[PDB]
Amino acid sequence: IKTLYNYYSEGPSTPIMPHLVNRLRGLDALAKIDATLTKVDMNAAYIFALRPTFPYSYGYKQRFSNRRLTTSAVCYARTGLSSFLTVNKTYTSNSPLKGGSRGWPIFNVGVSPHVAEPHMRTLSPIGLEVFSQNLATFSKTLLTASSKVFTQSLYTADILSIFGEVFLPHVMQPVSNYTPILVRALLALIHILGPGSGNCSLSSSIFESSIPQFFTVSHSTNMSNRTRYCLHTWSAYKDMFRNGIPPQSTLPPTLAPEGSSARVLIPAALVTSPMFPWLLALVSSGPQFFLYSKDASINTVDIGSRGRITSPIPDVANLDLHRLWNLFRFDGHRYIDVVIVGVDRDYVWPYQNGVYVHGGKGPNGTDNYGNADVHDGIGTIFSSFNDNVNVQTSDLILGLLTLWNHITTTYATEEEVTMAIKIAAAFALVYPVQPIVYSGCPRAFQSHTSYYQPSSENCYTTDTAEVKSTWDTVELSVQVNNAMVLGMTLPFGQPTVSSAQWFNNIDKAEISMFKVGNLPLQNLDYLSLDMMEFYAPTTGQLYDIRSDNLILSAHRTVNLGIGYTALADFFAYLASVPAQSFYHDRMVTSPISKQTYSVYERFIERFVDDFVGWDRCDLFNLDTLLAAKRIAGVASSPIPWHCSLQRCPLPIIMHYTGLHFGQEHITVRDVEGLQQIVMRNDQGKIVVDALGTAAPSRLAVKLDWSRLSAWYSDTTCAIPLSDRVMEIINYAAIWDPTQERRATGFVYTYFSPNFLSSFNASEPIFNTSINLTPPYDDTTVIQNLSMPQMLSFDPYYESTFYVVSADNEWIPTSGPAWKVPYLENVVKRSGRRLLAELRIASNNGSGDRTFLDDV
Amino acid sequence: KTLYNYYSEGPSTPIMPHLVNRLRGLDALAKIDATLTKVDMNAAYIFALRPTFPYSYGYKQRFSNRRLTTSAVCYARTGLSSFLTVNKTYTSNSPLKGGSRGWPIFNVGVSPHVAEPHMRTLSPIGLEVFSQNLATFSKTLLTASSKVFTQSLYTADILSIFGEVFLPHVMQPVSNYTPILVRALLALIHILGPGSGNCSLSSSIFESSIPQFFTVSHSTNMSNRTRYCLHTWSAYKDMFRNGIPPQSTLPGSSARVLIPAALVTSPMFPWLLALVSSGPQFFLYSKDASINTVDIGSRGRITSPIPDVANLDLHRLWNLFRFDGHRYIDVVIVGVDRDYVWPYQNGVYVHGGKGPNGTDNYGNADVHDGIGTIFSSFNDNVNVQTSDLILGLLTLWNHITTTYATEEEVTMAIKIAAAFALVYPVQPIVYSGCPRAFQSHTSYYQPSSENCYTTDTAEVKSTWDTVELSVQVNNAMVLGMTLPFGQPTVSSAQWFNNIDKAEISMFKVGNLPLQNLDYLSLDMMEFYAPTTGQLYDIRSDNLILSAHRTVNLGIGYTALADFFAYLASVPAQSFYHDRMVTSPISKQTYSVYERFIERFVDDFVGWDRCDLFNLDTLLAAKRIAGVASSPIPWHCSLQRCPLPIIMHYTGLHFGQEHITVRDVAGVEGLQQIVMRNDQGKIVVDALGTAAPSRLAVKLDWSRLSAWYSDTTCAIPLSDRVMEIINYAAIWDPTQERRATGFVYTYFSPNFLSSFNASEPIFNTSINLTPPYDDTSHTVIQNLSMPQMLSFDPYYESTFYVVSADNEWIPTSGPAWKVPYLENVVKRSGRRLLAELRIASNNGSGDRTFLDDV
Repeated sequence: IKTLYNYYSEGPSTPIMPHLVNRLRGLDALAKIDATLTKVDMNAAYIFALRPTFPYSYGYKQRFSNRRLTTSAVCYARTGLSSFLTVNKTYTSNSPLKGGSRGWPIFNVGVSPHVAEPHMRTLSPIGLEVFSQNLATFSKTLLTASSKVFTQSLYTADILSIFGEVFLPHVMQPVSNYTPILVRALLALIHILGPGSGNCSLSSSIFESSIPQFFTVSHSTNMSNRTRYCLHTWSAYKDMFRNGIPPQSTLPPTLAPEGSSARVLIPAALVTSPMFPWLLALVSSGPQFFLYSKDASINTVDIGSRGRITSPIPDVANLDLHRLWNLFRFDGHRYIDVVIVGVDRDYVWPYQNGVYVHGGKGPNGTDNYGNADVHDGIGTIFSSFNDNVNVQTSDLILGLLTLWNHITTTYATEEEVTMAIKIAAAFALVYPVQPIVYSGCPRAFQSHTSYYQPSSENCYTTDTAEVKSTWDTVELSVQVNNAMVLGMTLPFGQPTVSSAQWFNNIDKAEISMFKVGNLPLQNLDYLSLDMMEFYAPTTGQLYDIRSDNLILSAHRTVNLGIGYTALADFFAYLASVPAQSFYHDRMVTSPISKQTYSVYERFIERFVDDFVGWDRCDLFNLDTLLAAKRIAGVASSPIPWHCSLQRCPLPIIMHYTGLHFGQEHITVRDVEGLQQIVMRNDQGKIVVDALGTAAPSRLAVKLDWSRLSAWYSDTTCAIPLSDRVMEIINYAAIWDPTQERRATGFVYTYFSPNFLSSFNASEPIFNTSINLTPPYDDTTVIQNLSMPQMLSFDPYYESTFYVVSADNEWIPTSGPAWKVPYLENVVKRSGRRLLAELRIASNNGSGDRTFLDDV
Repeated sequence: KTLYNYYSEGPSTPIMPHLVNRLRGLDALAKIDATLTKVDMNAAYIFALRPTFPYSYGYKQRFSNRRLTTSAVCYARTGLSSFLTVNKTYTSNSPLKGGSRGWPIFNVGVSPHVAEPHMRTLSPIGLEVFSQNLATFSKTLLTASSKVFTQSLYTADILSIFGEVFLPHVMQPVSNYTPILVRALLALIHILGPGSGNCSLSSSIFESSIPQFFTVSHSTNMSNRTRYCLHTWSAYKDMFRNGIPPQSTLPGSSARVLIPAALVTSPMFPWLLALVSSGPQFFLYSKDASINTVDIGSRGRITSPIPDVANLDLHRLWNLFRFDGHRYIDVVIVGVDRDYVWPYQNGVYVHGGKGPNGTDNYGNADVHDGIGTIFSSFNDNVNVQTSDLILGLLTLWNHITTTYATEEEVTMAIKIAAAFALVYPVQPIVYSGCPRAFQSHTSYYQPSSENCYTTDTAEVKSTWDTVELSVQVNNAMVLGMTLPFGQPTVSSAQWFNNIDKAEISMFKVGNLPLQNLDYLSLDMMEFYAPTTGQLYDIRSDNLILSAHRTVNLGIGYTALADFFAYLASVPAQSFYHDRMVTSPISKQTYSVYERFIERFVDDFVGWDRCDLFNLDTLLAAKRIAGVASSPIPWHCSLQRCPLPIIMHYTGLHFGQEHITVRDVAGVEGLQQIVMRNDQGKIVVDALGTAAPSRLAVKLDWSRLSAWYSDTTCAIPLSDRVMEIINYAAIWDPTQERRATGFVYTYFSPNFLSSFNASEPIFNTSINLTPPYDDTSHTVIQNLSMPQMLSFDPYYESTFYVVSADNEWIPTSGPAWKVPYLENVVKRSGRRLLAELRIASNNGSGDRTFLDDV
């Protein structure tokens, strides 16, 4: 019903969570009906689904402008790493590379103790007859559905015996649930293709030109979450349970799934389906193999601060492009008995040569193989997943596209798909460490500060064609590499303490006992029973084109993940959670990190229960936050803790929350909100004597959300590019009476000039011909999308600080006297407009203002 | 309404709605009687692409017994019909008379906006597939419904192969065809050439008529070619697993078109591969420029072919544009055998068709670079008659409009194509200088001229034409050419000394939406029901009538753009080569010109403004190296169409009723202008009148007309002294030296001699010299817009029209030759002849007997 115009028109209400949850629900409903996913080209629908763009119009104002020509244009934010660039496995030489990490994080996911609640189902005509067999004394009239017309089918009497023997609970209580496998499918697709903005390294300059078309499969025993597979025919599998119960028996049915010792019944006609290898995955533990880009030279690109696109990044030779598939670890079933039904004693395993099914064809012409060999990993079978296998993107996703097409149409309901989308949105994206730039303090307060010099943190760029921003002063050493590797976050802000490292000729992984989350297991009994047509199908359709296709679903989960990130950033600027509380040294710099985590988890736990509907501890935990280690020789930058956990720019946060930061909140004219701040020294001489305005309290913002809009554009200044001196320092400072040295500056989480140059294109494609130059460029500002300073510098203590004038001739209530940014969301992507800001002199005569004043 | 109603009404205070409604009404009056296209192709071309705009003019003086012109009739035309350059084999470095050393390339990119597709109804096969995939099945491995599970979901065992391929479009039947109609209109207009017949930088070279023979040419460096891959349906199916993907892959294969074998042999097919590709894959020239080019003298003498025409090439406007379309196209051809022979080029083998040496089932899918490799009608050196090169375009337009398209798409295509329809040269401007009495109060004292270039030597050249076409001057004049909305170019091409080179910049002049070939394949494979009967406009199914509509719309666009530039006070020097180096005021004027254009485009065209007009090419000027700007004040507005066309499209009135006689008795309406020196001595103390402000013109539109009567003088031909300078000057308080003269835009005596013909045909027998009048032999004409009412785009100040010696009182009215104009309704003789042939004496038989419908 509602549209983007209605959402952009309205702002926050005093109950935020009842407002934010409803807004996110409406945004998801809008994401459902958006087209542009079926008729469009293949690698344009994929790029629109997985790399959504958020339009916005920037602009800044000045005090005394005389014929100032500005450009009103539209940019497109986008955030999230689409892949990860590391050094290749055969580098050696122990030398830094321009954008090549020595290792990558591993967001390991455990097994949930909670079980997804199954919903009712109805039996097939054959299933109802099994129910009659189990419910009544035997009679020949009970056998009503079985037949022998079709040979070796799912409708004879031996299938009836199977159903009555190993699936009695499901005959008595027909029930199923499919959200775990759907979650794993969504995560697999998203991680293989890569969501986000196209940035594919720890440096904000290297991007990914487009979605890759060719992958390579790599095997690594040391750092693979592999699971064991056994292959049997139904006859041999049943025969192995005759002379007692062997150890690790999968014979008894399962109602609450347990990690190890699972089994699945696979009909012979469905083994050959391309969906079978992906169905054995998405329920097993992963990743059993690593997926790389075939070529990192024709896919990775470099973006300059001014918008110059250089295709071959300096060190293409010694770099690998890991997909997000390799940055995630999932725990599923560790041992699976694949039992094939409707198969004689010469089956022959179709996929991998040298693999023999127990009870099938033997090695050399023999029949009824008598060995139940256990295969470690899904790569030992399913020849498509062997080592060094080059696959096209269509020949790898197709089976997935098949699997999702069947379950969502024949096996699962819409509620399961919605729950799967909501759960998978929690692990959808990976964000790099948050960079910040402290502006310093005015020279007037040089003697009243502990943080005088400007500084920067986590500001890393690798482009060398254009001018490098002075804020970016990060050199990729081993210690800095590890410190930033321990700094990536998930949509809810959870870090990871598990890492991997593959170089020289050695692969080594450190997986901690603490996990970033947990996922439910898929009950393989439901899968097996559905796959033998024991349950009645939910729908008679054949295609999911008109209802919840894989690409639209994945687009929905990516949208929900970006919404989770934006709302988490908003909650960070609701509980006064500093950015530095999520760095590598978060556990030793200050003991207030736990206090901040308390309020942050209070916000998150209320959001998850009100919107997601799943157990909160499975999606967010403090286990990885509290298990920080700190590298060693990495020192914290001298920056006060005054900025929140901003991971996505301000326009995305305003889109997902309704925050308004237009030019109506910038004061130009003027009754007494001012206060004179007086300070004397030991000689009794006044040394400050400056006007100031009190920063608003969170209660005041709660009762009036325009106070937060006015707080922005009062402490916000455009970030300079060539010099480390801001135009806000010359006029204003932060005065905190409770501090020993009461003056400070502004922290301003800072993305990049290259990153924002990547925002110019409406679609995340950058090869050579895309024009990333700023619109109507004339002449040194890096754009401010940073969220205002926190209204409180303590998670629990409420105290009032001030914005204090620094020169003499600036009155803080007369409006800011620098380059003051303003933002808008904008639905319709318009073109560049050359506007002029002038003085009003009562003789202002322009043709447009004279003749185009009708409307 | 008629032209008599529009010529009797003027502009109103709400001026954008007035102008837009007037333009819509004038569009409603563009009828060329399509029956004519079946009897007189050449007359239809002339009437469609070269509108006439008849007008009446006269001069009026006050105290002379001399008899001057009073009610003469002329016919005003705008635009370049073709371009004249040096030939590819020209080796020498000496300049040639009228031959440029390179032409601009108005490069157009791909619009990010996609034209919105409207609903379509499925054909019985499409409806079968739709009701098929919508049916409820029960999977079960016994039957084939289970094949979507046991086999990939892109299976063709439940649907057909075509149903599987077109499943997404069967689920959502939509289509849109304006991207191809825009290119068809542009192709026709650029091949034939619209406008006045002027075909060079010089205003004396003209095209004799619309050309009848073209020559193709190939250039590896300059052509914007695309790659084609030809297959058969059976061979195209076997490339993939067993069926072809619903969405085409990345690598050519960027686009795919399905053509039944019965439609390949149609003449529309080569023009269908074009108009969706990127162009121009080949260049078009006039066959022999020695017979289609004439030189027009000052008095009207049409001479022998161009003095150095043996070293010149007559480029068509086709060569002056660059479009970005699909770069890779798969031509599939469905319903053909394994012995299929490509019927358009020898040596071209279709994949799965006939092989090289009489073989069958050709196994290679060869990639052909450029539409010139296939379609031997577009080969390197091919002489093509006009009719058989335009027949394919006509058939394509008729078929698409009457089968696949709707009226809204055709109208949108016309309006979009009108923006790229015409090419204009640099604006020439004169400067009268200043009266001698103000010699010590001026910075621009000497009279001068800019971009005034003529090459005829048969008659006497006007004193205002002083341009010597050197290399730097050639480059500066080339970089001043503009589109109807005023967009110049920074790209160029040069084919000299057998060396061809194109400089294409990243800043385009505009964008056009891409054409979705999936809709094309669906319509041509009869999966959509044809849209027959959804064309309520009788001119939308021809092409020539449609092209006439877009040509008229483009002339209206440029007239309204000039009028907006006057309204927004945009100097004519903001569109030269040195627009960015001279003074930042150019961008300040752009900041209002953009608002005017954006309002007009958002109120009339309905398309995105950024596709039709940006400031990108304006803001990327190069200024050349050694061309110095003439000492002329920036008092002349941007103008490319003469005054009569401007007042035709806008409704302005400039008759003789606005000239005052007024024996002066009192002091009403006069001001005293004083300049005192350091010691307090008065040095000027002159009489003056206050120039009207734009606010007063908004509340009273007649004030502008009287303004035109107060500052306009007829331009002399053989002397650089304008009689207005003998009586009056401009006093600008915001100038350091406040005294200044008058500028005006000056076209040429030859360009106005070309206006003496009712139709743009000049070979030898046309008499362009006006007999019994002889006034034009000394005074040329003044077809310029009046002086700009403001010399500052942002702040309004009052300047004055001041007297030179106080003998002449400004209130008493002008003492010089005052021109007056009027729009007249006057059809041409050939137009009336065609009307008689197609309406009065039309027998036919399909209208006498097939009239019951």
